[PDB]
Amino acid sequence: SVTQTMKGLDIQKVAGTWYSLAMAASDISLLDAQSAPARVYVEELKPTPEGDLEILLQKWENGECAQKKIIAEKTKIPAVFKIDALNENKVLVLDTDYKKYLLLCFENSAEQSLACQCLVRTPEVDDEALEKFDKALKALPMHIRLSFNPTQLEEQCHI
Amino acid sequence: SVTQTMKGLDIQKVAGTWYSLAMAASDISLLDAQSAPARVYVEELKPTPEGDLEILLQKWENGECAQKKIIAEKTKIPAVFKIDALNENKVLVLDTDYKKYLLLCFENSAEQSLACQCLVRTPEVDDEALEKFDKALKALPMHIRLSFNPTQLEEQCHI
Ligand SMILES: CN(C)CCCN1c2ccccc2Sc2ccc(Cl)cc21
Ligand SMILES: CN(C)CCCN1c2ccccc2Sc2ccc(Cl)cc21
Repeated sequence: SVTQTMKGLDIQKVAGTWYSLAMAASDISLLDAQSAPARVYVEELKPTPEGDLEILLQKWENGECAQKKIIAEKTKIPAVFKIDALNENKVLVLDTDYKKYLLLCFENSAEQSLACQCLVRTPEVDDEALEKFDKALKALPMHIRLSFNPTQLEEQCHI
Repeated sequence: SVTQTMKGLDIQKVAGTWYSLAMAASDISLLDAQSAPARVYVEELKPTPEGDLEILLQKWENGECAQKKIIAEKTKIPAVFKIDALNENKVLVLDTDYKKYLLLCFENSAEQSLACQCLVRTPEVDDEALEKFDKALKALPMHIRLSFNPTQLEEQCHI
């Protein structure tokens, strides 16, 4: 369970282009296949004026790379947003420098499905951002991790 | 490319029961699906009197958990065995204490497919054996890692 958040977060400053450089999850089944439920590739983060967080992403669904937009609503905690659905889902922002890397996790309640990503601003392998990611995950019950190469990061659905 | 071998290896002492507690590989495609080519679950290591290494394992193939045996022949290097096939495949033993953990890698030539496992003697999560595994992998170009839980380790094909 995630007890690492970004103190002092300014969300407006996370807007723009992102790349899902690596991903990790609590169960193998969340990331194993091409259409696994947590295999989501972030494209853009779009904070709303009201301080909500629109997420633009790609997902492989029935043989193809589909585009999706979801909205995570603000909460009392600056680093935590809620996607109301069949479940209470939370987006947690763990850490960021705004200009290079952002670590975030998604979690529901059930047991608890948890997936986290290291997002970066450019199609480049950032070893320092990846160290910070592994550091964060040491405290979490993860059983699968994937990372993409720069070629893949320029393809839809990282193919 | 693997430049970590077990100095002083006595193979005869690796015989018996093993469990594939974690696995890592150079390409996502080698481990991603249930029937991915490197998704192999070790059952037993059986050194031959002549110093070859028989490997008993399970593999999910066309909807089912199949049993297989393969033979890796000795070489001039005690820690390196060869499986002659369509490719020159090597089994490399990186480290072991014989009684708890064994790290090993499999590699071919092409680019180079590489997969490594942390094997343990019991259906138990060995954090020290897993630290040694991550340490070993730091030097290798891995892009997917999986680890199993004790329930899974007692099921065929870790289902
Ligand atoms: C789009 N939908 C298939 C998944 C949305 C919810 N979602 C999520 C929620 C709870 C646990 C794990 C995940 S994976 C994930 C990765 C990226 C994003 Cl942006 C959202 C999620
Ligand atoms: C049985 N066959 C599907 C795979 C045999 C060769 N094999 C292998 C070789 C070169 C690169 C990667 C691998 S994965 C693997 C994992 C365990 C074992 Cl024991 C062997 C292998």
